[PDB]
Amino acid sequence: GKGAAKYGFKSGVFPTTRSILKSPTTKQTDIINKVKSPKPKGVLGIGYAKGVKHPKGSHRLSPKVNFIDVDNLIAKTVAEPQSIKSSNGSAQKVRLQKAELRRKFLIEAFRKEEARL
Amino acid sequence: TCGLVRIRLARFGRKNSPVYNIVVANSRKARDAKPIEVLGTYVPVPSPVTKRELKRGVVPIKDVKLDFDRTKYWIGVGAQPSETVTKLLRKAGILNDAWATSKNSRKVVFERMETL
Amino acid sequence: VSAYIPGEGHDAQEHSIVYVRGGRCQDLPGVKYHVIRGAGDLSGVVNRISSRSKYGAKKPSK
Amino acid sequence: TIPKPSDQVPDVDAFLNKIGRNCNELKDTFENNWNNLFQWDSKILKEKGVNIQQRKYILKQVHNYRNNRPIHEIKLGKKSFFGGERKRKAFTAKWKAEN
Amino acid sequence: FSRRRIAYPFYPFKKLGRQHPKKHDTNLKTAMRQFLGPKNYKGEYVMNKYFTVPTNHVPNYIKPDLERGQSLEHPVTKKPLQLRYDGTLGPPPVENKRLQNIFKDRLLQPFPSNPHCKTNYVLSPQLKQSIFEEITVEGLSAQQVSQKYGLKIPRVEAIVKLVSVENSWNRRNRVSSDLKTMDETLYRMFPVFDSDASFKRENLSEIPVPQKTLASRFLTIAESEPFGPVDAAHVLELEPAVETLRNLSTNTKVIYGELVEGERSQYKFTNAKVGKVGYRYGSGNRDNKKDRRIGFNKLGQMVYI
Amino acid sequence: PRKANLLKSLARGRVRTSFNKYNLFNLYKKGGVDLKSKSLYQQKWTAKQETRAYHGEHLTEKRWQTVFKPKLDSVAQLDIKETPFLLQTFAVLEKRLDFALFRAMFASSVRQARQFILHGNVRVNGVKIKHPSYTLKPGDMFSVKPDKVLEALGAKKPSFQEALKIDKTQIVLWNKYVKEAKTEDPIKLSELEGDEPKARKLINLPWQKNYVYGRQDPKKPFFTPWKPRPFLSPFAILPHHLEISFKTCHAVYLRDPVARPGQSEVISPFDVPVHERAYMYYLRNGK
Amino acid sequence: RYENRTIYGDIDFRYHGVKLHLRSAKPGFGLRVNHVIFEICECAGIKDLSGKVYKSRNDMNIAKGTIEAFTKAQKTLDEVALGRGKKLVDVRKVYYS
RNA sequence: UAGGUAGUAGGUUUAUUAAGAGUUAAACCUAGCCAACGAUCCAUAAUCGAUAAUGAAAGUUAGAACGAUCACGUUGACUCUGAAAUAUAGUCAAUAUCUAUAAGAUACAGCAGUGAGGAAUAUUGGACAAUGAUCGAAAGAUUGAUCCAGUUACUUAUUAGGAUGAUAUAUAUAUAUAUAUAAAUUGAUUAAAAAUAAAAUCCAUAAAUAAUUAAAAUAAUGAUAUUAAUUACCAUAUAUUUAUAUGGAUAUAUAUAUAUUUUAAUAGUCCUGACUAAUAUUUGUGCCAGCAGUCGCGGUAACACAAAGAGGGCG
Ligand SMILES: [Mg+2]
Ligand SMILES: [Mg+2]
Ligand SMILES: [Mg+2]
Ligand SMILES: [Mg+2]
Ligand SMILES: [Mg+2]
Ligand SMILES: [Mg+2]
Ligand SMILES: [Mg+2]
Ligand SMILES: [Mg+2]
Ligand SMILES: [Mg+2]
Ligand SMILES: [Mg+2]
Ligand SMILES: [Mg+2]
Ligand SMILES: [Mg+2]
Ligand SMILES: [Mg+2]
Ligand SMILES: [Mg+2]
Ligand SMILES: [Mg+2]
Ligand SMILES: [Mg+2]
Ligand SMILES: [Mg+2]
Ligand SMILES: [Mg+2]
Ligand SMILES: [Mg+2]
Ligand SMILES: [Mg+2]
Ligand SMILES: [Mg+2]
Ligand SMILES: [Mg+2]
Ligand SMILES: [Mg+2]
Ligand SMILES: [Mg+2]
Ligand SMILES: [Mg+2]
Ligand SMILES: [Mg+2]
Ligand SMILES: [Mg+2]
Ligand SMILES: [Mg+2]
Ligand SMILES: [Mg+2]
Ligand SMILES: [Mg+2]
Repeated sequence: GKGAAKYGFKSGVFPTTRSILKSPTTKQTDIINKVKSPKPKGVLGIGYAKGVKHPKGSHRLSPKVNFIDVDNLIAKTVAEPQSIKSSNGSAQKVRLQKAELRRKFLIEAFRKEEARL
Repeated sequence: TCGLVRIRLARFGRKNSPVYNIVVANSRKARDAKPIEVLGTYVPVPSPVTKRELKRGVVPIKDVKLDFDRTKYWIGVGAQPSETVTKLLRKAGILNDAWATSKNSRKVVFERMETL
Repeated sequence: VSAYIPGEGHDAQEHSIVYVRGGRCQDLPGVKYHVIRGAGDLSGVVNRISSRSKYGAKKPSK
Repeated sequence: TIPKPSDQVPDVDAFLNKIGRNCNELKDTFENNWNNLFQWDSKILKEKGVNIQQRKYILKQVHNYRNNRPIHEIKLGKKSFFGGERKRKAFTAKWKAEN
Repeated sequence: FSRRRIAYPFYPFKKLGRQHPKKHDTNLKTAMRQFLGPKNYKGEYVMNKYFTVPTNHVPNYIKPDLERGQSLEHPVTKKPLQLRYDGTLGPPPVENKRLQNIFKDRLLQPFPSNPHCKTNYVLSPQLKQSIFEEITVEGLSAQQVSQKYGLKIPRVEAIVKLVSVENSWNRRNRVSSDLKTMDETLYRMFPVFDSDASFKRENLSEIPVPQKTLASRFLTIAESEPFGPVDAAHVLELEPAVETLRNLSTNTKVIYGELVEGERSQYKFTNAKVGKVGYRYGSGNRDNKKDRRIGFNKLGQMVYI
Repeated sequence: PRKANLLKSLARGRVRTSFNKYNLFNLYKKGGVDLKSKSLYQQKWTAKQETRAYHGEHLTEKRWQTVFKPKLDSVAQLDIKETPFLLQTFAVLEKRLDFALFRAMFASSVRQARQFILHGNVRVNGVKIKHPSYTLKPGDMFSVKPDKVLEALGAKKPSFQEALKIDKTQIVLWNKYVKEAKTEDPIKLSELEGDEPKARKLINLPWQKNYVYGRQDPKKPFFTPWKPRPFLSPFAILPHHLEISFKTCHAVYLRDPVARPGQSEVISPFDVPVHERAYMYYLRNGK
Repeated sequence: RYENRTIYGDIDFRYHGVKLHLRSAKPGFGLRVNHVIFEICECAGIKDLSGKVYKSRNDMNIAKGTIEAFTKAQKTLDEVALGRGKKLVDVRKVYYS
């Protein structure tokens, strides 16, 4: 109870809210700019200095940040059906409806997230 | 139900007086263990109406505070709801008639609406 | 352990079952314990009216 | 709402026989009244003096009949001739030794 | 140094001296008898000042310090009496100047030992009615009404509430004769609220005191540099006192479920942000602790929260 | 709760929340509470004794301690006398339903009020309550059944035999008076055992036409034409935090009682030093 | 004494053995000090006081030490203002609580 | 426990791996690395929180309960499948019981329960109705997870009755009613009380007895369950929960005039020399018997032992 005052007197914990987009998007321009700007050197430097070598097996730089094209992601995860009009039977129709609903929701969620950030 | 990720009710509260915690969880992890994401609550015991209110003809309500957008997202990524959860979602208006099983399947009195 | 036995009179042999608690007899040196008196072969102290639970004494029940 | 007695099971007794799980020996606690069986609920059955499991089963079969789903004696689950998953290994070995 | 002190009267009374072995009387009991005076065939202690109820709008609260424990008055004439050497009562030889000269504040002081506790005044029914009319028919704001009369806004609201209830009761014919008589007696007992008398009017500038104000601060400003209430509020990081007084004086998506003919209850779905909705995991069980939370239902049933 | 036992003894001049005759006498003959010639602890103890006897004698000590709030409340007038902060020690109990009911004068005592609400007579915002530990919010009405209020504030309804005996004496006095008038309607109680209508028929004085002294409406739970309680005056202290209407017996709880520059709204029969000592005690649980 | 109820500043004073520490107090917060100190405050009109005695707790020396601290360790705001040549406002008073 | 370390510290390569690395295996070099800011070695211990305790707080304590993490499922090693296992699987060995006596089977740290150990910790319960889980296309099957009840003052909470109440007779539009005889408990003879305490009196309410009807769950399914709750002779029909009017229920006098189930109350335990709240006193013992957290008390006047009276806490 004593340590709950750090977290606004909240006894018990929730699980961490799980990011819908798990990397920065392409539309987040400022982040991209920050990433691509010249990395500093000297006292508060990041990488390796130009003259200095790096260990044989290891990479010199850090790996590049995979920026999500959101439209591309949507297309891949949630492809619209190519065979557009093939639909008979009740169970099949139900499945199709379910699929459509899932497409709608995940599309909306991603787009909203992109806008929201 | 099927799946790895599943939207279900975790039980909370005391004996003879349940409240439910709508979560998304792993199928393997326990019923009341800490889940992936809590989406909402659900008290099954309906709000008790007054005698006058009953005479008039006003129905009790079951309160279900719920993150709609999150739930939708979870449905989209393919987290199968439980038999009770899916019914609740249908009642709310997230899920369609598509999810309604043969047992569930009667004239409607009051229609759904969003309010503020 | 050297245990004190309270009460006016007592019932303890050379083999009696006795329960020990962590009091201290202050005037006797080297005895840092009390036999708790209601329980075991040690019987409750007889004709005790005051402070009956401190000894074994049951309520006389008129 | 009362439903009509069908050709295959026109009587209460016939219905009981159909559903099974020892639903026979239950013709005395309620007499052969079709309306009576169907209108009756759980509390009434309990008062009369039937079992919990029997009560549960009958009501379910009534409901099925009302909805016109096929009623029949879906028997309760049975352990294997050898044994329950846990006890099999030993039991099977014992059986082999005997034979 | 504390003993067990039997609570005899501070004032002087006729103690026991000797008495017949069988009677077994106590000095406290004797003192009580004396205070009461003689009891009737009916049961009434008539000679006691404080037996009968005042019909004066002047509460007959207790003054044991002033009359020196001698409570007995003649009922018809309200003139004081004493217990003489004989068992019969009679008038006192010396008159009490303390009872004759008494203050305004102490007449509305129910207990002698606590000066701070005073009785609140009673509103006249006519005044209450006028207030009710103002709020409903004339349609004035409650603050204006409060300013006019000298009541507080919550008090005014309470009065209004009570008036409407009284009216409803009158319509139904629930206000019985006995109830009316009781109300009249109560009215007679208490002093009346005067809207003109400035000392009787309620102080309408009472704000409640916050935590930040109580903790004292001091500032070394230059000798000439001015520093008003606003500046002080700014230093403390509050809104000004006047603003708070003024304040005192003066969305979310909800769905409802479809209702089919058979089903017995609706499903109200309110929106809620994730990370803020659920019952938390590993919260403190407070049920076996004495700080356990006990709430109440819509039907007034006691429920563990 | 803690059982009622010797609440209104005289050898302990404990001033309880009641309108009892013995309680009144105790209040009368106490004077102050003497805190002279005592240690600090002894003073604190004597404060506890006196102050808790009035404020929540039914409450258990541990329970009280749990409910007891350190953070007292007050109001700045922003327009002089010194506010009595520490009279607020038992402000938290006025929030209780039972105490509020007592303050309203819908009960003779706090115990009685408690009993009333257990029996399901009080309401608060319509809904009936059977729970003394219920706490009013500001704006909450509460409403006792008017008969019970009348019983609380009314005289004790006499037994039939007692009433008949009283009547007999009154009749005799009347006869004596008429004899005296002449100079310058009998009843036999042994025969008339328990026939109330017969008694009524027999009796005819100017001040009661038929009804016996104590029974005009025997079915009602109080004295006859309703009159007040035998010592009602010295305890009728009209509170600030409640708004009352005695016609319907409704009462709006409008405020949590609070201390002003002049006064406190916690109605208590004790001076501020006593209340300070009590506060001191209950901060530390008598450490 | 500040506002006729408590000391001005948080004083910390040594009288022989006894080390005194007396903090000022917000109004309503009572006397929360050693029994001797409390007794002295009751007589001297101090309503609000926090504090704690370290080292010796010799009753007589507490009594002597605390009155010395009151008379000597305290400086009134007005005196301080006069000495320094500055305004020394009390913010709470200005606010009107 | 003061020196420890020799795959040890680092370099170069090859295998193995999804993948880094003296992680293993192999090969060849350099002489390192750690340490008195505590190495190596030994002992003890499952770890932790927005959990529990305590404090003014910094902190300290617990790690039962709720939750998160680890490890183990009698002991040790290895193998197989697999994304992931030294798997509660299999293999072999170790310890100890079973028969069926066999390149056998079992291992309650799953639930009940037993014996033991111990100061000390529960039913060989009911139900899958709910929430989950596995199988099944479904029908519905299983579920000692779970939900319910049982035992246990271990903890918390709510109730566990209010108002009036110091006598008994007899006599005789007012009202301080007044006399007379009798009685009156333990103390005590006055600030020595016990005692408004009892008993009486007025008023309910619980429980009971009848009637009714939820909710946990609905498509249907209720273990809990003589369910919670409500009404008091039931229903309908007006108004604003109360009030009145109807319909029928009922029973005596002579269809309609007064009624309408019943009804209580019951607390221990510690203490009264000071610290420490407890002044009404008395008896027994006599440095004994005994008391005692601490200082102490008991040698005939014991406020301290053992009791009666009275009192003070908590309940
Ligand atoms: Mg399946
Ligand atoms: Mg003792
Ligand atoms: Mg005892
Ligand atoms: Mg003392
Ligand atoms: Mg390598
Ligand atoms: Mg190594
Ligand atoms: Mg090698
Ligand atoms: Mg070391
Ligand atoms: Mg271990
Ligand atoms: Mg461990
Ligand atoms: Mg720790
Ligand atoms: Mg744990
Ligand atoms: Mg630890
Ligand atoms: Mg455990
Ligand atoms: Mg393992
Ligand atoms: Mg192992
Ligand atoms: Mg077991
Ligand atoms: Mg084992
Ligand atoms: Mg044993
Ligand atoms: Mg189930
Ligand atoms: Mg089972
Ligand atoms: Mg335990
Ligand atoms: Mg308790
Ligand atoms: Mg005697
Ligand atoms: Mg009842
Ligand atoms: Mg000494
Ligand atoms: Mg003696
Ligand atoms: Mg002692
Ligand atoms: Mg003693
Ligand atoms: Mg006694």
